[PDB]
This record gives sequence, C-alpha cells and structure tokens, in this order.
Amino acid sequence: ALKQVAGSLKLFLAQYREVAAFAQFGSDLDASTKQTLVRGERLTQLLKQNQYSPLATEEQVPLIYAGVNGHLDGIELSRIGEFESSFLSYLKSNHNELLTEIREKGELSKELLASLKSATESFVAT
Amino acid sequence: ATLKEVEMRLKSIKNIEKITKTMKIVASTRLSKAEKAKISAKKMDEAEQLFYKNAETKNKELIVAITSDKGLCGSIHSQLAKAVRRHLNDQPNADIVTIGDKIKMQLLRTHPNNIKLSINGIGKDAPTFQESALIADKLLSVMKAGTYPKISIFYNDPVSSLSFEPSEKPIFNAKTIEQSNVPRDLFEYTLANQMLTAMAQGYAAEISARRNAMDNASKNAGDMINRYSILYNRTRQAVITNELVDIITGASS
Amino acid sequence: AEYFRDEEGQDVLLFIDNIFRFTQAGSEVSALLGRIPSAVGYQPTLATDMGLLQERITTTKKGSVTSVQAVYVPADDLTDPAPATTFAHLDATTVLSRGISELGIYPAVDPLDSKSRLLDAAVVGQEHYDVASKVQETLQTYKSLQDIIAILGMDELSEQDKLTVERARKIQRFLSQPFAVAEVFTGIPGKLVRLKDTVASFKAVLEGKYDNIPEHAFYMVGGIEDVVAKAEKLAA
Repeated sequence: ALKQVAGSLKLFLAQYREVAAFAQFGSDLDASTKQTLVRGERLTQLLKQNQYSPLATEEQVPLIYAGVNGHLDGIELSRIGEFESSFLSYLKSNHNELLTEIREKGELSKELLASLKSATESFVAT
Repeated sequence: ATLKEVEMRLKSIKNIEKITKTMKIVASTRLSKAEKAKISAKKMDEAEQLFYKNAETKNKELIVAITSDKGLCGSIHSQLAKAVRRHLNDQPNADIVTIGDKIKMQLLRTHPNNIKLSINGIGKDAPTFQESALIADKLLSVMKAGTYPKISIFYNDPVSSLSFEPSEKPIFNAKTIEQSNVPRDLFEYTLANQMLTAMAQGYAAEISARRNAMDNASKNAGDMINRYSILYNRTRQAVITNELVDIITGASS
Repeated sequence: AEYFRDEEGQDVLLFIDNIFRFTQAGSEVSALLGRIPSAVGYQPTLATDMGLLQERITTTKKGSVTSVQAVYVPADDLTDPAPATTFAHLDATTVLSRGISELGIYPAVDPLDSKSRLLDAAVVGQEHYDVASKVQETLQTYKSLQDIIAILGMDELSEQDKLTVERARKIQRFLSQPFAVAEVFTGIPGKLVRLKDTVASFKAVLEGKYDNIPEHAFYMVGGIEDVVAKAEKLAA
C-alpha cells in the first residue's frame, strides 16, 4: 500500500533537490520549476515528524497520497502540519472504512485508490 | 597543504562551479525572452530603413555607444570599446553619448574628453519603447542631437547565440535625409527607433555572452575540481602513512 | 677549505653539491646504528650533525669563505626536516621551483620564495630596494589573481588589475635568462647581465615605458636592450 503511493515521491524529492539551487534566482525560472518548488517544499514539510509519535501505515499512505498527487499545492505551506493532523482526524471519523481496509489488506485496490482521491478532495475543500 | 586546507578549497571551488552552472542555465532562460524583443525591434528597423534605401539617401559627429553596464558578460564591453576607439581615432572631434556605465568607463579610460555626462542605469532590461524614446529625447535636448552633421550608433550585434560582433550604423540627419519641418520630426523618430533596435540587439548579445561566459566558468571550475581531487587523494594517502609511521615507531620503541 | 682560510690566510670559494646528500647519508646508517627514528625517518641527531658540519663553513677574522651550497628538496617538499633545518644556516637562499620550470621559465628561480639578507636599503641603496619590492608586489598580486584568471578569465578583472597582471607576466618572462652552460641543450646563446643594468631594466619595466612591447620579447633575453632588439625581430 505504501509502495504504490510512495513511488513518485522518490522522484519528486530528487527533482526538488536539483531545482532548489535555483531558488536564489527565482525571478527568471520556468513555470515548471516553480511547480517543482511548490510541490517539493510541501513534500519536505510533509515528512516532518514529532518524537515518540510513530504513525501506522494506514495513516501514512493518505498523507503521502495527498502530497504526491498535488492536493497540498492549494494549501499554504506554513501549516501543512496543521493540515496533516487534522486530515487524519477526518479520516478516522469519516471514511474510517478506508483506514480499516488499508490495515487489513496492506494494499490499495483501484476502489481504494479512487476513494483516497475522493476523501482527500472532500477534506481539502475545507 | 594540510588535508583540511585542500578539502576546504575543494568545497569552495565546488560551490563556485555549481553557482556558475546555475547562472548559465538562468542566462539560457533569459535568452528566450530577449529573442522576442530582438525580433520585434529588427522587423521595425528593417521596415523603416527600407524608406532610406528606396529613397537612395546617403551621406563634428555624435557617437552613441550601447552597453547594459552589467558585469560578468566577458568580452562584450571591451570589444565594443575597441571598435569605438578604432572609429574615434578617425574623427576625434566627435562628441559621445555612452548608454551604460561600463562602456562609459571604457571611453573614460580612453578619450575621456569627449563626454561630460553619460546615460547610466536604465539599460537593465529589454528595451521599452518608452525608455528608448525618452533616451532619444535626451539626446535631442541634452546632447543636441539635432545639430550634428553626422551620427553613428555602436552596439554588439548578436551574430549568433554563440557569438557577437561590434557593429556601427549611421543615422542621416534631417538635412541629410532631405536628398534622395516634417524631416526634423521624422529624423527624431527614426533616431528613436534606430536606438531602440540597437539596444535590443545589444541586450540579446549581452545575454548570449553571459550564457557562454558562465558556461566557460563552470567548465574551468570543473577542471580545477579534478586537479584538487587528485591533490586531495594524494594528501589523504600521505596523512594516513605519516600517522601510521608515528604509531609504528611508538610501538617498536 | 679551512686550511686555505686559516693557514694560508686566503679568500676561498667553497662549492658543495649536494649538501642534502650528507644528511640523507646519515639517515641511511641511522637505523643500523641502533637509534630510534625521528620524524619521517630521519636520524635524531639531524639538527646537531648539520650544525656541527655547516657552522665550520663560516668566515672568520683569519679569512673569508664564500660558500655556495646546493640543497635537494625531497619530493619537492620544502617542509621536509632537512631543507627546513638547512634554511636556518644561510645568508642567501635561491629556491628553484618546478612550478616555474614547467612554464619554461629557466633558471626557474622562485622570485617570491627566494630571499636574501642583503636586500636591505642600507646595503643595495634605496633605488634597488624599491625596484625589487615593487617587482615582488606585482608578482604577488598576479599570483593572488590566479584563481580568478583561471575561472572568469582576464575580462572581468579591474582595469588596473589587468595592467598589473600584464606587467607581472612581462616581469616573469623578463626574469628568465639563458646560461652559457645550458646552451648545449637549450640552443640559446649564453647571456650575462650586470647588476646596474638589471636594476635599470626592471625600473623601466615597472614604470610602463615598455608596456607596448609584446611579452614574448621578454623571454630568454638579457637586459632591456635585448628586449627591444627581440621586439624588432618579432616585428619583422
């Protein structure tokens, strides 16, 4: 389940490492590089974690799903953590069946892949 | 040449090389924007030169010299200064209007007498019609451009993305264009457009030259990195050997 | 040499080539004599052995000994204990350098590391001292600009830095000189330059009188007169 979503993360973070050298010259950068910075900064913020606070995979895969598929781009970076802690609280009361199925099966069916999109956009609406 | 010294110098040159590569790609980016203004200006300049060509117009002096005043452009400013000096030695009586601080510095290191106040600071970006028209008006009112028997404009022609050439162009005064009040206004307007196109070509040449200069800088820094990596490996082996010799001598006392 | 100095009362030239081989020789036997090796394997007694030898060479009230010594530098490492300890024993030093040699600048003397007691305004006069100090300032500026010249090239230097680098390059090449001994394998006729002529030539070069001469006209000639003559031959 984590391998399915974490695939492009590994590539986006490398592209971010390459482009971050350009941030000091931001005035004359391509829109593609602007998008790359927007995505990579939010991915880097998303991977912060507090001590003594380990997450189960059921809680990890939704967060990395939101990060990888760009749902974070519409959120101000300075509160991505506030998003994440809230987002999980949403999933654990609405769509808790999805977390149960991620725990039980350990893999994402196409139904679950679509449901993650639907739930993520339902939350990110607010 | 301690291991720490070599490692620090190697890291410094690595930082320089990365900076130069980044600037090289940034220059390649600005080149795409510059090309559009260059094309736009070139169309209009050719269109209005076709009038003087069809009319078969032909020929104290006013020499305008165009550079951006930006550094790290390499051979740009010195090449244009060379061309300007070669021209000026044939007509020392000419008064000069340098656009750009660097070329003003060039024509103050040599032939300082020929200009009191240079036009500086405005040559940053691709030519705006407002800026070019205002500079032409300054030449007319401040430089008394309306009076000179002969006018020349020097700029760097962007011969290629990889090369450029110092180039000079005449402007026929109102009394000069009369031969095959309207001529005076058209003279001022033609000077404005000619200067705009020359400044566009200069901007394109500047950005191309900066691209190539940063490319060369990055390649040179890479060569230096190779040399200092070799030296670092040698120093590493030497340090290990010397420390181990000290230890072995201590043991075998 | 000491018998000539003390008993004959004469003036003696004493050439030694190569004194490092004395120190090295002791090291070869040091381990067999049962001594514990010193740093980088030299004998413990290096400093006192070399003092006992070299300070016999001194001139005295009985007579004068003018001693010229060649010192090897292992692996070009001037920090090696033997050259490092030998430096303390000399009035004049001439540090030949591979870095200068690779440029083709024979006799390859390093003009900054080479140093002498007598380069003193009270000995050589104020003009000679001023010329030498200005030469070394120019050369040091040029050496300080090496990294910039390598990476960015000449164009981005300050204009007076450009002028200083040009004069430094010309001074570098003007310090080269063809010896008659090397003529066998260089093919360049031997040349000899008087002291006053040298000072005048370098003062003229510093003052910019010959800025218009191409730098290759300075390579392997003696005196500014030969510089101008070679400028003529290059113009032909």
